[PDB]
Amino acid sequence: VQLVESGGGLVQPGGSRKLSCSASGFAFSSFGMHWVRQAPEKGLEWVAYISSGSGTIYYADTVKGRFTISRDDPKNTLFLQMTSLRSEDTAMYYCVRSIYYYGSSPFDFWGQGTTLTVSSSDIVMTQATSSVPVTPGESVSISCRSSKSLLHSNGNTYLYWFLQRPGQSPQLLIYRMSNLASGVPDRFSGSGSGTAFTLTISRLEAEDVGVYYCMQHLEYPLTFGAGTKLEL
Amino acid sequence: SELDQLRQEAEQLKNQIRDARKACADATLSQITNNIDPVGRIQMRTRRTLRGHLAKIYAMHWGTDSRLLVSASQDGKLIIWDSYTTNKVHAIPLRSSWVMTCAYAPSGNYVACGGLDNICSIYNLKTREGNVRVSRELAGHTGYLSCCRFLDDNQIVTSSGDTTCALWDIETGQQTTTFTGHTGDVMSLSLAPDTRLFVSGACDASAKLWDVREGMCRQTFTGHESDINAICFFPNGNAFATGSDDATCRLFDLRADQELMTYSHDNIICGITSVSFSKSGRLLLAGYDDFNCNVWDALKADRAGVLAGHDNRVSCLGVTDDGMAVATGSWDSFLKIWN
Amino acid sequence: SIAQARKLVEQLKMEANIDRIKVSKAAADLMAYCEAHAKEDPLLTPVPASENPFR
Amino acid sequence: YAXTTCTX
Amino acid sequence: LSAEDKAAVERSKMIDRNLREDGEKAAREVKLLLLGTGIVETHFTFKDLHFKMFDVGKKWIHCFEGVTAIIFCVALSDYDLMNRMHASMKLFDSICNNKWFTDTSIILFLNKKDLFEEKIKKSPLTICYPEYAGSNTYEEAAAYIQCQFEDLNKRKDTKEIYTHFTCSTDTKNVQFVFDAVTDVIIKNNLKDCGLF
Amino acid sequence: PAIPVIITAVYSVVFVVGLVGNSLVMFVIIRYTKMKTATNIYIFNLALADALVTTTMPFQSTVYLMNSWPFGDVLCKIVLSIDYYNMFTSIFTLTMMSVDRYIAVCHPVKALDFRTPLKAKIINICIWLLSSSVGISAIVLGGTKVRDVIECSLQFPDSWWDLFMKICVFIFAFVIPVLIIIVCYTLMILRLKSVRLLSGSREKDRNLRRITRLVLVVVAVFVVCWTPIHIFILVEALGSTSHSTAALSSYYFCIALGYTNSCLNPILYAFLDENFKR
Repeated sequence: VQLVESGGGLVQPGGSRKLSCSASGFAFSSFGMHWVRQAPEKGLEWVAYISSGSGTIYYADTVKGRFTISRDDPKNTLFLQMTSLRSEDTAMYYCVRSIYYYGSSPFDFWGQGTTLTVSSSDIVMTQATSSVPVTPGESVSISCRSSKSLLHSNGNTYLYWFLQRPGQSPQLLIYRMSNLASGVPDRFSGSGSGTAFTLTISRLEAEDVGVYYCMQHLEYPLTFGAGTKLEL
Repeated sequence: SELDQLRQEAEQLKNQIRDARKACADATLSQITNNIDPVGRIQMRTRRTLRGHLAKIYAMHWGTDSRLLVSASQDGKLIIWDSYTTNKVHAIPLRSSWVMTCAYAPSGNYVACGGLDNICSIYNLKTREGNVRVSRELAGHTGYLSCCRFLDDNQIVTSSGDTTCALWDIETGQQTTTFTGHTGDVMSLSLAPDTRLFVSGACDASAKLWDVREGMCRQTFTGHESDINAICFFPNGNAFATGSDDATCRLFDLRADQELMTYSHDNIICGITSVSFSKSGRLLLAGYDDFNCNVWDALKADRAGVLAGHDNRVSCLGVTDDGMAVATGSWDSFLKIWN
Repeated sequence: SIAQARKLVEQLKMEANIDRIKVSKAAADLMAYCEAHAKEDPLLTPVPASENPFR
Repeated sequence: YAXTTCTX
Repeated sequence: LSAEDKAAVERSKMIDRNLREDGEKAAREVKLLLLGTGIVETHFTFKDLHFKMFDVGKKWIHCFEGVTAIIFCVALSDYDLMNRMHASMKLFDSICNNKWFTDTSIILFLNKKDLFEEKIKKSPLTICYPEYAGSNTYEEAAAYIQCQFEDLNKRKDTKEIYTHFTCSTDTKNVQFVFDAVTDVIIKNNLKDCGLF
Repeated sequence: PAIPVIITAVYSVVFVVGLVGNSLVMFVIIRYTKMKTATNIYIFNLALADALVTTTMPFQSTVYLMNSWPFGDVLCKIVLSIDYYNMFTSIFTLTMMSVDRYIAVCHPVKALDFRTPLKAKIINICIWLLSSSVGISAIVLGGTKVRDVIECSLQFPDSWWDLFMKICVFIFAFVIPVLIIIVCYTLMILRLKSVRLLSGSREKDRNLRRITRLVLVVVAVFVVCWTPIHIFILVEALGSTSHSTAALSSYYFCIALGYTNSCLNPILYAFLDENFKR
């Protein structure tokens, strides 16, 4: 129930740093763990994944060969060792827990995030709409498109809807379509097929403002979209 | 003088009951279904085999999604399996290894087990912590717990070796209703599809139909000559079937208050450990002590008897709600899904 | 004892006065249910590959 | 045996 | 397979290795049934064998077909106190004539040796069991009781009845159970070799 | 005094019996019995080694038909290495079956921590590799030498290494397995003679007699099959020729006795096995 980040700060280019994340309040060894960036004015981007039991470790192509993700299970800690840093790597890093079985709810909890500044094929997920003005009490529809079909032969469509409030970590709303996450009110609904995807909010309230993101989980370089901003 | 009058009143009540039974029966079910198409042969096959263990497998249970399965074994393990992919979703250690029954909640959030410890343990599957935690330990039975069935995520019904059934609230932890009237150890329950009635079978060679929200025995069925080990409702909720140690299955009707069918054979004298119907009736699947499951035509005589692959006796068997699969657990530490 | 004898005198006296239908039309209703739902019984009519296939 | 060893 | 499907398979494999580790740990253990709410489980260890005694005291006997042995305890002095010996021999007949218990060994402890020795000097057996037709000495009456218990076994070619007498100032009362369990393990090993 | 073609009938009969028995054994372990026990792993490995011995004796038959080697040098090296390798692995699998049974009887508490299919796999892999050493050593040292005729032998430089090879084969192929099997089964039966649960009665004594009879059968088959072949080899390696003729021909029959072992291990370890009869 808690993921607290540490590290961060100002680092010279070509240097190295050691991001750490302390996990508490849940069975840490049973969870796969993810590192996800956010640029100072841009969207979310996936960096690294380590499985439960450290069997499978996957990286993004941007940070491959320079980043190393590890975990210390008996002391409940995730690690990201970043060597040969670049000016593209100035970002705020999030640690995400992710559980995997039949009917699970992955990417459910997000950490607070830690910021570092460095001084001076893949599925494309498209959100063609941004900066949508809106008043409370009105139904809102947010669209998302995918380069290839997200429907597997299992009958599952792996698209995930997250919300990021101002000054807050992303919060999982929808994990598979028409599967609402725990603690989410029953006015968010998800629909779509193949390429097309839609999140609808029936009776909009003032706490629903922020940026909405769609992510795919069909292939391992997990990709987000430039989210849609809902403001009053 | 009181004992003689009591015996006379009991004798005349039983005689009036038997006289009502005799006038109730005019034509048997065999005389009606003697002119319908017989089911020729069922050739079931083991599609999946869930393995990895050595301890004998006691009672199993299915999910309402016909996908997830729960099995209890003598090694103190409750394993929740995904039957499509053979993956084990969950492994739950038990405080007592002498588990005799298990149940899966209709919502899918809870499992239950119990046995020689006289406790019904309720485990939560959906926790923020990430692991399965014991929700409750229902205590109060003075004998071993033999069967448990969920009505919802609030109430459960249990049978025990103290000749007593119970209906519990799983938040307060207290017996809401206590069902008494059996003279032997009750070892089987079956809940009705509408969950307003249930039926139980005991060591007294008797089955009893109980009302849940009224707390009294509606009917008593006296069939078999031996201990009734298994019991199961018909899909329409108006009939039930019983398996016993006399190597005989029996189909009774609730409204007629009488026995209709006797599923017997002259090759083995092995008792019945488990019975279940199919989605439409017509297939009474009975597991025996002879390492085999026989498939009976519910309106006729034997049809398949085809479930032959099991090294030891079939301890348990269940049918999914969509009727696609039949899962049998035996004492060879193996679960097999048959279709 | 005396309390057990009193409860045996009390008894239930309610399973006798119930409404029983004939066995014939109960059996007819049972086989009518079997005939009505026979199309949606996968264990009666075989299927090529429904949910548990093989290689 | 001898010669001829053996083939084998 | 999808990404989440492969991660689920990895979780299943981890559960597999945990189950195998628990099974390897539990393969040493020996389960004994003590005869003579719920169960009373007592766990101890002797010579790299972990013994679990389940104190429980015809319907609950169907949950015990995999036990290594049955420790049947009899106090002899109940001959001098409804006779308890008749109930004991009826229970021994029930535990030996079971169809599913035709290969389970029984360790027969006969306690109260000093009390029976003290009570046999003044009270003879003819007041309770006059058909034995023997002497009133300690050894002859003890052998008569032991053979009367042992003759109740039918078809003594698969299982063996182990008769021991309780002792206090030693540890041989656990060594007898150790020897009987060793013989049971030897027979099970020959069963696993496909050679018995 | 001439037995020219009955030896070919013996080779054909041994071929048919060995192929049928081995095909039945791997049919059982493929279709019926799972590899979840160590004894199944040992039975399967012995059946595979016996079938691999079986594959080479038609080549022995065609050498013993007409006195030549109508195959290449690479085939000579392959056949020689396969022959030596499979003889060693069959012998070591019999020896390890004996040691496994001795451990199961005389060391019963430790057997629960030893008679694991993982450790059976480890022991089998070690046996296979420690025979692969001499298998590649026979790849590197084989060949053919022109005599007239062509022999399919081990090509030593210039010889004295031949005697050393025969002594090494006789020591690590006959003496050590016979003494290990004798000691293991002797101590096994001696321990089993003082077991209360397996002796005493009539049926229990019948079971002990049956076990001891099978033990003496398998040891006697091993000694009878592998004695005269090794004895004749060492006599010819430490003698001064002979009158040729039958003194060569019965040698062919001696070789047949070795293949007799491959005809009886499926019988003596699967047909007489208790788990395979159910």
